[PDB]
Amino acid sequence: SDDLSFNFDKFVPNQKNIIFQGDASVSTTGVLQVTKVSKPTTTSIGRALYAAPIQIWDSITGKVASFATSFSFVVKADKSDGVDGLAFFLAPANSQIPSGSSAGMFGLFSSSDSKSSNQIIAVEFDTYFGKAYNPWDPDFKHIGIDVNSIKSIKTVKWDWRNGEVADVVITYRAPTKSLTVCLSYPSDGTSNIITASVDLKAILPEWVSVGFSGGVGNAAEFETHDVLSWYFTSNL
Amino acid sequence: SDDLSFNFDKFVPNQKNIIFQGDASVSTTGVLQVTKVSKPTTTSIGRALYAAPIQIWDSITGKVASFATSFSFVVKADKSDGVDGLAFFLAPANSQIPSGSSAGMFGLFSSSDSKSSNQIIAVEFDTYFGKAYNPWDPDFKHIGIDVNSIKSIKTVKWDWRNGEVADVVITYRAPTKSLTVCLSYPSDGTSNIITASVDLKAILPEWVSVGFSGGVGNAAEFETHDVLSWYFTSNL
Amino acid sequence: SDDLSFNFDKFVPNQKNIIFQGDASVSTTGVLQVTKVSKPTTTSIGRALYAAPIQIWDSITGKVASFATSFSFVVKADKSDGVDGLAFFLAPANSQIPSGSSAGMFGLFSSSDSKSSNQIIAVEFDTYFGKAYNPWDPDFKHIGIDVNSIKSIKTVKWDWRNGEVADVVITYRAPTKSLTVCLSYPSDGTSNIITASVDLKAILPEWVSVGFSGGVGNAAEFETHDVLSWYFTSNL
Amino acid sequence: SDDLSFNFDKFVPNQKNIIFQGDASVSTTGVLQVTKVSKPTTTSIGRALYAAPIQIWDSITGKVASFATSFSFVVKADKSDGVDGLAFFLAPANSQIPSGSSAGMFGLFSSSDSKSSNQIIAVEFDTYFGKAYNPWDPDFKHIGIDVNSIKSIKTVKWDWRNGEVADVVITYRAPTKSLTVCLSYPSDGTSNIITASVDLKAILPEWVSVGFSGGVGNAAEFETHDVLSWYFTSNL
Ligand SMILES: CC(=O)N[C@@H]1[C@@H](O)[C@H](O[C@@H]2O[C@H](CO)[C@@H](O)[C@H](O)[C@H]2NC(C)=O)[C@@H](CO)O[C@H]1O
Ligand SMILES: CC(=O)N[C@@H]1[C@@H](O)[C@H](O[C@@H]2O[C@H](CO)[C@@H](O)[C@H](O)[C@H]2NC(C)=O)[C@@H](CO)O[C@H]1O
Ligand SMILES: CC(=O)N[C@@H]1[C@@H](O)[C@H](O[C@H]2O[C@H](CO)[C@@H](O)[C@H](O)[C@H]2NC(C)=O)[C@@H](CO)O[C@H]1O
Ligand SMILES: CC(=O)N[C@@H]1[C@@H](O)[C@H](O[C@H]2O[C@H](CO)[C@@H](O)[C@H](O)[C@H]2NC(C)=O)[C@@H](CO)O[C@H]1O
Ligand SMILES: *[C@@H]1O[C@H](CO)[C@@H](O)[C@H](O)[C@H]1NC(C)=O
Ligand SMILES: *[C@@H]1O[C@H](CO)[C@@H](O)[C@H](O)[C@H]1NC(C)=O
Ligand SMILES: [Ca+2]
Ligand SMILES: [Ca+2]
Ligand SMILES: [Ca+2]
Ligand SMILES: [Ca+2]
Ligand SMILES: [Mn+2]
Ligand SMILES: [Mn+2]
Ligand SMILES: [Mn+2]
Ligand SMILES: [Mn+2]
Repeated sequence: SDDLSFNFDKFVPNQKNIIFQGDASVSTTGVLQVTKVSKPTTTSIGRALYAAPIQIWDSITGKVASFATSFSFVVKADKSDGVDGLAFFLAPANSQIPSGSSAGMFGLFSSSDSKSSNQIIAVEFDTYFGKAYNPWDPDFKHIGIDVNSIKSIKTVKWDWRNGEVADVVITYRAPTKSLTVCLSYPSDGTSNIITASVDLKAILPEWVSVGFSGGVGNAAEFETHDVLSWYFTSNL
Repeated sequence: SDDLSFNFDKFVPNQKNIIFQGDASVSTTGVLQVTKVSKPTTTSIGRALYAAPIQIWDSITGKVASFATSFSFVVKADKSDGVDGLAFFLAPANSQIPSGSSAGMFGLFSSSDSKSSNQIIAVEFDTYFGKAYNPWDPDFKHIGIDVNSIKSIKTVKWDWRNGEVADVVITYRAPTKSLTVCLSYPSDGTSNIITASVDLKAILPEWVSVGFSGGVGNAAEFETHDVLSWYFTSNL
Repeated sequence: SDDLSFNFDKFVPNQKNIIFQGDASVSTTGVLQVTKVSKPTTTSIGRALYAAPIQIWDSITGKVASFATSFSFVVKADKSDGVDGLAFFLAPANSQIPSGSSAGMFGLFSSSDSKSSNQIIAVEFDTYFGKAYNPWDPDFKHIGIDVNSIKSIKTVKWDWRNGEVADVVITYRAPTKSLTVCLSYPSDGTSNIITASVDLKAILPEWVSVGFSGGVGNAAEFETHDVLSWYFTSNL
Repeated sequence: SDDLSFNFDKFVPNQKNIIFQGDASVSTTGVLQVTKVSKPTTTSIGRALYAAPIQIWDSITGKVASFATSFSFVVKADKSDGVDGLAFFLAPANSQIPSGSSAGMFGLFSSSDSKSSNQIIAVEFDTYFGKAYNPWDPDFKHIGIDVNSIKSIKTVKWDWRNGEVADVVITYRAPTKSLTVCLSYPSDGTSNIITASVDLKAILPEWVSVGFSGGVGNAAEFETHDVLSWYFTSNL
């Protein structure tokens, strides 16, 4: 079998194999709310990571791991629009929420620069793209591949369906250094896709930590960032 | 673990766990050529299926299986255009090539009707769409979900890259009856996607056979239909 | 993931991915009776194999596969003693029941010789050891590793529990060429174990077929040979 | 797939997904030495656990997980005899080495009582059985199932082979509450086995931590406690 493999059909409150950072928590209905869901609605940032670090590449052998993750999430806005987005990410083992972060940086970045020191690769599901506060984002809700910077290296228009459940399948094929995000809404057949080339060895350290993150930088334009299920498998 | 799961990193000549029908064969370089690759180029039809049938649904319990398959293929044309296409499919256990078939029907259909008797669900990678011989096809190279008929129930434009390797990931989520085709070319980031609702129970019998098929209805506009690797997992 | 992997929690009547030979069949309660269970009791021989052949070793690369199988069975005798036994085995792809076989040879051997041509490796659960008809067997009910001959190369006393369910775990570690049979009765903690060195490459052809077999050479001393569940995984 | 599954073909020095307690460490040759290997030989105690906790049972649903673990170890003594032993165990999530422990208690127990508070289930590979310091142990080197107490609830004679590699397969079948230890030495076919009934729900809390432990209570009778590989899979 492969190096690592784990499935979560549902989450349980205060799960021991998940590290909660920020407002991230799991409701009694079994859903992981990376973003605080409360009345009244409050400004929030949260991240949830699998407790054990993953060896993503080996310095001794030069081998890079190929992984695949599948998960289902929901983003429900009270209004027609919402903020700020959700993100699946790989960061250095036991990464802490960068000091002075913000909802628009999904708790992954301290600023809008492209510093190789960040050592972060993430797939963002950006719901907010306004240029007043997010000048880097394009003119629409998007799915983006982020490498060491919140300014995605490649994006694609996200046909977001308010309150609808999305099935995401992300694959990473080490041999060809390609990353493929595969999103689809089973309710109405709406689906989006994006692929990009990335060399993990050249960006992340050997041992990383995987998980999700998100934010809400304005309680006025509230929306949830609930992940329902999560499958992950990696292999060197 | 799941009911069934098999991986083929490469194929071997005259593989014992694969049923070859038509011109389907595997070259000494380890690639499954569902379509005959010869000099001079000849009209051809072929299908390759995994030897053991799969229980796709249970009449006793009403449960429907959820499956996922991943594979990589190449379609190389001598000219700029080619024929006829490739297809991944589920057919009744040990299905034979329908009598009087043709390249445009990928060896899966006897005619252009929508007969529930065909009991075939397939994902086509149609390279030929000319209305003179394929009146059902749209005005472009496409990826299509076929249900009991060669006239796809839903299609999407296929941004085919001649000679380039494509990575396909198809998923079937029984609970939501949705099928998602996820194609991408690692070489240039080009990717396509399609989702559709289908109830396997309502179309195929309990025991099916899975595999690939394709054809070339005109030696003049030759192209290969080579599948390089195949991963398959099913579960009730 | 690995080359092959399949799980059967229960069997269904006339399962399509299992090849039935002899009196082998599956009752409506979901159990695979390799031996005929009828009133009145009749002399019988049966074998059940997984439909697809398995590549156990590669001539091109010299690599040998490591496999592991787990299953649960029951052997119920009307009297205190019973015949003839059960066997898990690896034989050439799509092997037929040897002409002129007998219950004591579990439908795997034509005679009592050690012919390398048999190309059979099997784990027997011998219930009958009488020297009048089975001169090769030791003085007790045994578990035996059979290589090209019904005269086991190594045996161990089997503490058979009439009607009780046995959990067997067999492992094959290619690197060290060792085979380990691990049997245990959850009801009363009774357990037996045996290990032996065997080189698959030196005995079986590249493509084999796996399954079970058994017999009853005397309806007077009847017993069942029912296998309840089966897990199998192989990898090159 | 199952809830959790991880394979370690070899260990790397200062592995990030393993928690080292005591003298436990991993040499540059890639082997996990739970016991300190130094010149001169020194008194030692160590434990290594997988970083993420495992949900072994669910209070919400009453379901108990079934697990299986496979590993290979070596115990090499300079003399003909050695101390003290090795142990595979399940303890409360992130358990610390009990205060005032000793080599004979493999770093799992504070005393020789049977306190349900210990919440520990372990499989011991006891090399030392002298009654002067280990009055609970039987008159031979043994494999034992320990439940909340170092006084095994069931043991079996261990035919230890000095310096030889042992392949262990432990299985836990929740439905029948049975635990089966399956040990074998591929070098000379020597093998041992033990089964016992245990209800995890009645002993451990929902979230446990798994790993190995061992000790050496006398530098004079030194031996290694090296684990070479580890496979683990659990499922609710
Ligand atoms: C050069 C030429 O015009 N060749 C003709 C073929 O195109 C034509 O057959 C059809 O080829 C199509 C494209 O490959 C297929 O979609 C179609 O299935 C196939 N038709 C059949 C019956 O095989 C044939 C037949 O009219 O004539 C050739 O001359
Ligand atoms: C050579 C000698 O007699 N050394 C003594 C130790 O044997 C003895 O300690 C005990 O060693 C046993 C065997 O390794 C262990 O089972 C036992 O746990 C351990 N006892 C403790 C408290 O560590 C020690 C202690 O009496 O004295 C040494 O002199
Ligand atoms: C109603 C309103 O204008 N609220 C302001 C809020 O938008 C604004 O900034 C934040 O909100 C956007 C969208 O959610 C995020 O992309 C930004 O990250 C976030 N900025 C920061 C620093 O959190 C704040 C701050 O200017 O002011 C609110 O009044
Ligand atoms: C009651 C009795 O003596 N029946 C005889 C039967 O035992 C005997 O042989 C067979 O039975 C043994 C035990 O089941 C098997 O191990 C042998 O394989 C099997 N022999 C053959 C050729 O099937 C038969 C044949 O001598 O005679 C019965 O009368
Ligand atoms: C179409 O295929 C089916 C199955 O082989 C066959 O019964 C039918 O007659 C075929 N049509 C023609 C025209 O042969
Ligand atoms: C035994 O271990 C427990 C847990 O560390 C501790 O509370 C207890 O006091 C220990 N016994 C002694 C004598 O220290
Ligand atoms: Ca944004
Ligand atoms: Ca066409
Ligand atoms: Ca016999
Ligand atoms: Ca001891
Ligand atoms: Mn963005
Ligand atoms: Mn078409
Ligand atoms: Mn025998
Ligand atoms: Mn002991």
